[PDB]
Amino acid sequence: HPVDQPVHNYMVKRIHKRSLSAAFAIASEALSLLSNTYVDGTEIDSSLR
Amino acid sequence: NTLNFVRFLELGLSVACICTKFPELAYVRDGVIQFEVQQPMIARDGPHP
Repeated sequence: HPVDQPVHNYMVKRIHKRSLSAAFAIASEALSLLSNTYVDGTEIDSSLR
Repeated sequence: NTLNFVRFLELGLSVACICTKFPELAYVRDGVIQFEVQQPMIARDGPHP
């Protein structure tokens, strides 16, 4: 009974958009110690770093 | 002109203080410092109260 005909569907999906953000406070003191450690040498206390 | 410049050591200044240096900083507000004794006393009395 020749009546059949396969069908193919074509759905497309959108991507949407999300994000996550947070704050991370640096104390003047922590970035303080930071500044010397980038140039760590005989100076700049190691226990401090 | 140059604002007047010959150095750290040419008359008489360093005993408002004594020292110890203090580089590593970043930890105190009203911490400690000590010693461990006290002030003269008792061999004039009666057989005192």
